[PDB]
Amino acid sequence: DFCSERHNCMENSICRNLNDRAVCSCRDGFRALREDNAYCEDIDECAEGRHYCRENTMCVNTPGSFMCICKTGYIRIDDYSCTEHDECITNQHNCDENALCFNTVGGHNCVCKPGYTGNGTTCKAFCKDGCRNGGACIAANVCACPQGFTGPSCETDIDECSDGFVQCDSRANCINLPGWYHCECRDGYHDNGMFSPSGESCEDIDECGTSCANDTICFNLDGGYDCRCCTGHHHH
Amino acid sequence: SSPPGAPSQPVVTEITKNSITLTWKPNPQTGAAVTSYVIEAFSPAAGNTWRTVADGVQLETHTVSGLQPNTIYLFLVRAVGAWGLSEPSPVSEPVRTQDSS
Ligand SMILES: *[C@@H]1O[C@H](CO[C@@H]2O[C@@H](C)[C@@H](O)[C@@H](O)[C@@H]2O)[C@@H](O[C@@H]2O[C@H](CO)[C@@H](O)[C@H](O)[C@H]2NC(C)=O)[C@H](O)[C@H]1NC(C)=O
Ligand SMILES: *[C@@H]1O[C@H](CO)[C@@H](O)[C@H](O)[C@H]1NC(C)=O
Ligand SMILES: [Ca+2]
Ligand SMILES: [Ca+2]
Ligand SMILES: [Ca+2]
Repeated sequence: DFCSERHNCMENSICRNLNDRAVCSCRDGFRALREDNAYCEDIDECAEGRHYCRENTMCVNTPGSFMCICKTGYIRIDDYSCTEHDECITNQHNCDENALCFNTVGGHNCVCKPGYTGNGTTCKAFCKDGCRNGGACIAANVCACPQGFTGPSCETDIDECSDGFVQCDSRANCINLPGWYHCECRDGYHDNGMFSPSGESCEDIDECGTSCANDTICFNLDGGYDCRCCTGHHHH
Repeated sequence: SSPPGAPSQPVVTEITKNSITLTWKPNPQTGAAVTSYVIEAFSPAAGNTWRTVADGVQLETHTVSGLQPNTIYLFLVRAVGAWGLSEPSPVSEPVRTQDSS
């Protein structure tokens, strides 16, 4: 510690103990007056022409720093600027629901929150892996899915034949499809109406109209195709 | 007789639950000798003012620590020349600090 022994530094200078010397330097906010950094004076940030304080402020010089008071009718943006009107008070926002607002000199600025995209006035939810099969991205990394799908990207199909759900019973079979399901008639059944969301549309066909055997009376049945006189068969 | 130009939009690099790293570039038309940079932060949970979190910075990179977990922040940088401070840089994109366990 050479600075402790000799080579004194003035009160406005910081003594830096060195190995091959004992050098003085000024403190932050002070400017050296002599050749060596012996005695230094505070810099006057409020001097004529200096714009350390920016829009709508009044400068106050302190030893080593400075501060800026807002002009009377103005509200503060930061330590160096103020604006005329708080242009985004709460519940009145000119920005989006999922957006931010900070005051600027001469107005305001709107930016969307993390997980959203847009221009502040309108923000849309962003989904990294995206939504699929017609789903919507309602929140950040959250997809809303149509009735027939599920999964974080609406990529999994709901098995409507195994989820209970539709009891495609009676004269039809449940057949799962990507996004929905079918209710297809069993063997020996035809669809009466145009279609139906269940097995109620399927009807028995006249199962020997315009088969059987060369010599066989033909009878109808709910799913049957009967032939008798020789053959005495009982179909389904 | 003019302050320096405004720096470029700062970029967010390292994101923890208590700190954030910033990277900015000086203005292509700086116009006046820059001495240091001033970093300002913004949090909607804190208020509607920009807290000055760093001054006297000499490199174009700085790590703002002492932050709060699970909180949104924004940032901007001012150049500092012989005739005052620059206009603020474009505000950085919003980022949210990580959460604990
Ligand atoms: C902010 O953006 C909105 C909507 O623009 C949309 O989003 C953009 C990111 C881009 O993808 C555009 O192609 C989109 O159309 C602007 O607003 C109008 O919004 C109404 C409904 O809200 C819509 O019917 C109009 O088409 C939109 N007009 C335009 C030109 O897009 C809004 O003007 C933008 N604000 C600013 C300040 O630019
Ligand atoms: C899939 O979506 C359905 C709603 O259609 C929901 O009941 C189910 O819990 C979801 N499953 C998964 C793994 O997302
Ligand atoms: Ca001073
Ligand atoms: Ca299905
Ligand atoms: Ca029949």
